[PDB]
Amino acid sequence: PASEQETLVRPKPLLLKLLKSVGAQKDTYTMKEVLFYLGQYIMTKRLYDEKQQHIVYCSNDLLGDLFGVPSFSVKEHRKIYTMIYRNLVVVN
Ligand SMILES: COc1ccc(C2=N[C@@H](c3ccc(Cl)cc3)[C@@H](c3ccc(Cl)cc3)N2C(=O)N2CCNC(=O)C2)c(OC(C)C)c1
Ligand SMILES: [Cl-]
Repeated sequence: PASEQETLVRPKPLLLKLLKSVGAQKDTYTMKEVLFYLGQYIMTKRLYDEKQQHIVYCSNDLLGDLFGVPSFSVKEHRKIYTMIYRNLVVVN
């Protein structure tokens, strides 16, 4: 592959369940794809605050079970990446 910065990942089963609900089923995804799909899952389910759309409340949604937090701001990039990595493996 041309892009040295790309990340290929294999989601854990429950992350795969989430991704399949919003997107295509694949063996391997890229990290940028996973980020995009997670955001669109949030949009599709309206997990954000309508009057503060950069805040997400996900407790007891599948997303909250995966991330292990009840809520987060989309500005919290370290948190979002680290939680995502806790839900997949990077491909060798
Ligand atoms: C002012 O309101 C905003 C501002 C930015 C984001 C956002 N920001 C993008 C983003 C966030 C964090 C990282 Cl680490 C990377 C990208 C991306 C995203 C990706 C993954 C997750 Cl878990 C959540 C959001 N993401 C989005 O998914 N957005 C923005 C672009 N188009 C959309 O339809 C939704 C946003 O997300 C909602 C889904 C809550 C809302
Ligand atoms: Cl994105």
